[PDB]
Amino acid sequence: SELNIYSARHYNADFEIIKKFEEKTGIKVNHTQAKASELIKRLSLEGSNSPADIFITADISNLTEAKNLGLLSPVSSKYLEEFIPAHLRDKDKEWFAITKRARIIAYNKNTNIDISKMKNYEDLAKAEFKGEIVMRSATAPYSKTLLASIIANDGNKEAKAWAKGVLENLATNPKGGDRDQARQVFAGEAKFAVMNTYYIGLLKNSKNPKDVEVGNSLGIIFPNQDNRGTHINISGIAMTKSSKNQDAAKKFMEFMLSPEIQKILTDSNYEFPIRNDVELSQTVKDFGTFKEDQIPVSKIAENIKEAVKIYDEVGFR
Ligand SMILES: [Fe+3]
Repeated sequence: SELNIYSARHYNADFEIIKKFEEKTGIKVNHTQAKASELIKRLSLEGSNSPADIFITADISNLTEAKNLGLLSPVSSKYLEEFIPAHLRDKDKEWFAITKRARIIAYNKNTNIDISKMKNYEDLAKAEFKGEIVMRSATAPYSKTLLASIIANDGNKEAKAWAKGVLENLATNPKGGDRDQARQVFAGEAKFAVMNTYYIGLLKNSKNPKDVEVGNSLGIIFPNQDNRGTHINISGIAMTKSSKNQDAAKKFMEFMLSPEIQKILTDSNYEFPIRNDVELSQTVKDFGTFKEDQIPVSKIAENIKEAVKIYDEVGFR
């Protein structure tokens, strides 16, 4: 009858998906969108009394934070286990990926720009790029999880040095999110933006012609192709321990991995599907092929607390 979703996703495509669920099942969805940090705090304070049934994020670490705050409940679904690879879901069955996305370095391909020395995440922190980089706030999930991945791969001293150098190199204080950083590259205010791949698709296919202009100017560097490969993060989903509509919650989680919905996620939101039998949308194919970091996303997320402290220490936020 009702299903209460707390979502840190921030996409128009989700509205269509939810309508399709309502149409299919007759269940009314109450959709609450806010920042992940706000939702996790809210879930903690509301506790067992929360009306929430579902927590959706655009980030692995937010799911693990929620798990480790005792806020989620395990789901044993043959459907989810068949179609989500084990490396993309919790061993303890409390969180499950619905998409993949890659955090890349974007440049203005309508300029002559030498990208030969901007090859790895490490390079963003190099003195030669002072004043040439833009990135959103350190408090953003994408930023926290990227730094956590650097800790996991290269250690906490490289992480701190990276964070410090990135801060020093920013063309501007962080101003809005990925699409705003992309506009700064379009406008020539910075040479390189740290951003997720799907935003390039959203922009290029936008019904707002100004978004199309921005998206059309972007080239992609997939970082670290000569070594470990590019940072992958997930959007994902969990049932809350507070859930009183558990059947609906499980139905919704399975619906997010259904063929039609995985196709919408790539066709309409330009993300990578989790299912291995869903063709990429043509825009996403145009991003190109690339090497992905093989690290389990769960292992990245083990470093989230320290990532927060490092960004705080070097002077973000
Ligand atoms: Fe996003």
